[PDB]
Amino acid sequence: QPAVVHLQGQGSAIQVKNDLSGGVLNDWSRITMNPKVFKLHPRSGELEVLVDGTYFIYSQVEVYYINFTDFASYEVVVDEKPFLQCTRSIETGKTNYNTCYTAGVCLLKARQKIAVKMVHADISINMSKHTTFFGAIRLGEAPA
Amino acid sequence: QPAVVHLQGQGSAIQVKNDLSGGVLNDWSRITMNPKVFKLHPRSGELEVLVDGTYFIYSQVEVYYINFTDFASYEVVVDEKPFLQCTRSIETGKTNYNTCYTAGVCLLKARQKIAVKMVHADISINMSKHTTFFGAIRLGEAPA
Amino acid sequence: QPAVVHLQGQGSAIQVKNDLSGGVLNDWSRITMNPKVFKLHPRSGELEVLVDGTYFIYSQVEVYYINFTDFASYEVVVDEKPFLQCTRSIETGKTNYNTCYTAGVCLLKARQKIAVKMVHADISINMSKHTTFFGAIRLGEAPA
Repeated sequence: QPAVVHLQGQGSAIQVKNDLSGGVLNDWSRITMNPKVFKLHPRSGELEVLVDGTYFIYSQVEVYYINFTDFASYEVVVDEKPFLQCTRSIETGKTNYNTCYTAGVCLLKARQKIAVKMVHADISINMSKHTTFFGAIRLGEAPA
Repeated sequence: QPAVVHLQGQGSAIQVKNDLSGGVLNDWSRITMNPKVFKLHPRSGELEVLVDGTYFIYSQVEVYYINFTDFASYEVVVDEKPFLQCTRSIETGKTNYNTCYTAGVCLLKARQKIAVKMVHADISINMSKHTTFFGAIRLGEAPA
Repeated sequence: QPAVVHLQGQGSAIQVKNDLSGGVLNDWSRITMNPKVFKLHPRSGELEVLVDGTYFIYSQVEVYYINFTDFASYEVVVDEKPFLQCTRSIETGKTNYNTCYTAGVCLLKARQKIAVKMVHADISINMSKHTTFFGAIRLGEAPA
């Protein structure tokens, strides 16, 4: 029954201000991704669901440097509307590796799109397949 | 089959010492809440389960200021007894936004009550819609 | 009929370099564990899945002290191969209580073994019941 996706970070570091259009993480390896339910659009990094349902959504992003903000943040967005937000305060002036995890449950319709959108700042991300990832579980049907 | 709830903050900044009673968070907005399985008590901030089951419980609290103690903390308590505990270090004297997430699975009986309880410290929290939340998934029936 | 396990930390403080073999946490307390899906090997600290299936795995580790290196990290490993990694950067000098949570979904074959592996460093962990725990949900069957 339950279909899943666990997207892993791939490629080198992402320097958010230069390397992301509007902050959407967009280099995802699709190891496990059940295609009956989940479609990754690689260019945009948007994770589309192909079926109505109850979905548990989760993400983790590893930040390793902040230039002059003391604040790394990202939103888990659904059709561009914020659903979850993760914030961490990290001192600048030194390498400070921190994984930033959030998660939660919602109802989705078919063709809705989830993304992990960084808040635009002078931030550096480590795109290691183990510290940065983005996943979901179709738990079952949505009520009605 | 699985039934779910996701409660979100709805108000401004809460000063844990002066704005809550015994640390319990209570201004929850029901975005989604299956009424056959979950009941919110808006006054006590308790989330009641109406049927036995295997429950995944999660919570995220955005702490943005601390004073006279460098240790922000909360417990996810079941019938006043701690189940999960989240702790984080944040610098005093300046506003540092930090979301503090935890989650875990347990078996519950009907009428048991879940709540998020801040540590008694001079803590300020941002009860924002996206950064402070409280939720639960009835995965299914509980063993025996 | 969902099968779950939630392991809790049992003893007092733990010094990583001195108290563990290759960083693996093994003082786990079994509360609710399905003894047809999960088997705890208390000695190695491995949680073995006895059946194929789709598993959501989670973990939380309370770090409080780090010496000489400013870096606390741990991996959730499957068959000694990394799956999830969780990092938090704290000041090397002093006490700083921090829960370090990560989680994600995967597909597992019967007899595969999960464990929490700390990085080899002078890290102090608080193995407290409510701040340090290790869990798994068999969501259902695996594809195939």
